[PDB]
Amino acid sequence: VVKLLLEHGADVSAQ
Amino acid sequence: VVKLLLEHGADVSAQ
Amino acid sequence: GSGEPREEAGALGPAWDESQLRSYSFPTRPIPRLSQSDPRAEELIENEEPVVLTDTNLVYPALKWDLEYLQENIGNGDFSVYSASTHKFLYYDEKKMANFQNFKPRSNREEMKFHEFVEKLQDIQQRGGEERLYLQQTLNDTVGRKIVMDFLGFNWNWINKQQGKRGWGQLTSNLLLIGMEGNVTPAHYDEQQNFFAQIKGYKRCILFPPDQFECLYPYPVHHPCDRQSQVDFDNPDYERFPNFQNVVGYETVVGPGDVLYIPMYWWHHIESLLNGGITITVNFWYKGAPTPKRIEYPLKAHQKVAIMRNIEKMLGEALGNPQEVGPLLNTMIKGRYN
Amino acid sequence: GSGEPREEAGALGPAWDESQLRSYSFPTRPIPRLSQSDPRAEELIENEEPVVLTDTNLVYPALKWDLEYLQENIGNGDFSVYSASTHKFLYYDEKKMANFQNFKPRSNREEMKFHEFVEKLQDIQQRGGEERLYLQQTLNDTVGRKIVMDFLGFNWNWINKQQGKRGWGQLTSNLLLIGMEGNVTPAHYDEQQNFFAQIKGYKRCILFPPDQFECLYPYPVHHPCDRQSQVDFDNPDYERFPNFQNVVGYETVVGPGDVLYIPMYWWHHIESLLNGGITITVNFWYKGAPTPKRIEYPLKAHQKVAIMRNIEKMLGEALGNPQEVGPLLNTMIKGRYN
Ligand SMILES: O=C(O)CNC(=O)C(=O)O
Ligand SMILES: O=C(O)CNC(=O)C(=O)O
Ligand SMILES: [Zn+2]
Ligand SMILES: [Zn+2]
Repeated sequence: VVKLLLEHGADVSAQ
Repeated sequence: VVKLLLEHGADVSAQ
Repeated sequence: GSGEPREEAGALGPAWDESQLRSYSFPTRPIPRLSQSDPRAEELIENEEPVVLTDTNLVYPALKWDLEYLQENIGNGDFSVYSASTHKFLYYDEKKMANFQNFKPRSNREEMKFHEFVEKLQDIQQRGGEERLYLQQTLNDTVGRKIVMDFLGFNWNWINKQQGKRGWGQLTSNLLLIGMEGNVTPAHYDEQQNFFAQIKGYKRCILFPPDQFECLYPYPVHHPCDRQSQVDFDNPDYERFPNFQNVVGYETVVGPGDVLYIPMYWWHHIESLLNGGITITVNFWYKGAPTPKRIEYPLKAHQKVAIMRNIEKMLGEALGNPQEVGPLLNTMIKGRYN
Repeated sequence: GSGEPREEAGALGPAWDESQLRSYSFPTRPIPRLSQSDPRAEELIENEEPVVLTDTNLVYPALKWDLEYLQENIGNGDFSVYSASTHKFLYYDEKKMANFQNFKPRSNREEMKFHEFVEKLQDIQQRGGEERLYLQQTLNDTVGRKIVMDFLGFNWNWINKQQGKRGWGQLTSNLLLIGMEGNVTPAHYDEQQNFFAQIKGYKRCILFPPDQFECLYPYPVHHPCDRQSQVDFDNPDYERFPNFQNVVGYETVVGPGDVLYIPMYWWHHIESLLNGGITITVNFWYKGAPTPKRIEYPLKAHQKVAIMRNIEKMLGEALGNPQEVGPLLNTMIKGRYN
């Protein structure tokens, strides 16, 4: 639920 | 995911 | 609209006439009136589209019901009765009345015995009172022996078959509704399949399909009026709700013996005809069919509604406060998606 | 802004001067410049607030780096190099370039060997070319023996300690950035903790905290420019992005030996000073600390961003098409939450 909403990716400005 | 979003309650106009 | 007023058997004249219908700013097409034996009606239910069935005999036994008969046999349980100073009975979810304190209801619920309701009804009638009532009670075991005989007399064979054919869930309840003439239950939608059985009096039912969501403007999910339209059908605010000018409805008038199928997630506006006397109805609420394993795209309108509802539910949980749902959502779309 | 231009050791005069900084419509306060031994700096990192550390010796060995030394020892792997006809290098996520075909990039990626880059650099210089380049490559095993000696010479003891103290995840990569003077990486935010180590040249870094989300207007999550601002810092469109007029930034200029801590989810604008020569930087990206068991309310700004991001991600999955995210979201708030 809320924890899942909280969870984040690790995308950076690098292809 | 999408199935969870799809899932619905059963609220009616009755207290 | 509701087509030419049907003619009663025995040359008893028009059941009702146009002057008994309130006036609204939108156009409407008529809902189909078919026989339960008609394959077209079976096609409309299967495609979750409204249809008025004329011969089901669903509540044949209750057709003899009237205030005297019920007061006499309904039993001694409590009956919820809503009060109003206006003809509009907007529904209020009491459990949700904490998230919005800047809110005060226009309809008060009051428990009371059946004979108390009938008598309350009678007092108003003589003292010329403008005050209005609406009894809305779930039918339960605490009812009379005669009423239990009637209930058991309903056409379960036909409805349980529909239940089966559509894959619906269990019957959740049977709401008994007795209201004064002119009474109006404003536009809203329910999360269950509904077989609306008219018993006494006439009711005008205006439905709107699920895809009309953008034109009806439901209150926020956490608001007490969740699932209801914020648009005053009598005085529509086109500045706040522009798309209401694009709303098109399906209409009809049901009487003793008619069964209206109100598909789940379909908007409905119900009004007891002006000067037609009290009205009596009993509905049959069934949980919808479970969500299919394989999701098919494009998604149906009702499914998108289900999604929007969940988003608001999770967001309210995640933020810890429903009041923050709005500001987060706006921040999410301003200059980004709009 | 970046305070009075620091004076070089040995009376070598101001390192840089105001005329080397581009002009913007917003105000800025200066980021703190402290010693890694200063407890105040340890307080700023712990509270995920930017801070420029002046003595870490994080990349002491690389301070001798320059084009000749690298071409000579960087090895023979391929190096991503982006091209631009403008000073702005907007990042493009190629994997996401299918959801938006009405989109064409302003920066082209091109693989090439280090000596090819240096020579490409040189050609432009002589032929007076307005065209610009920006090398951005992750450091990997295919590098020279000397570069491997340098890398190993970085102050791992200090940074691995920070890693430990903050609970961060693993080091995901070290990006090597070599860009021409005047080059600008427009405002955006990364989902990782970053220790930005300046090696050669000067860079102006303007940061904005997470709560400034509403003023920066990031592209939709499914768009190739996800995590970047839609606002042209050179010509801001106040009609589309009104709140950009309320944006306040944190600014600074880093040089050889300075380490800027860019907290995860903090907006950053990086520009190599005008006429300051090429610039060289190596960043250190670490995954953030895991989400704590007990969630504390009110939620932090970065957490709300995380939520908005997921909403858009799930909605895009649920609808089967990112193009429908916008219309569903608008339909959800119009006349309901706004
Ligand atoms: O009968 C009424 O006045 C209102 N009925 C309903 O809203 C219903 O059956 O779903
Ligand atoms: O150095 C640059 O030009 C851009 N750097 C970054 O965006 C970063 O390190 O996160
Ligand atoms: Zn970055
Ligand atoms: Zn209803």
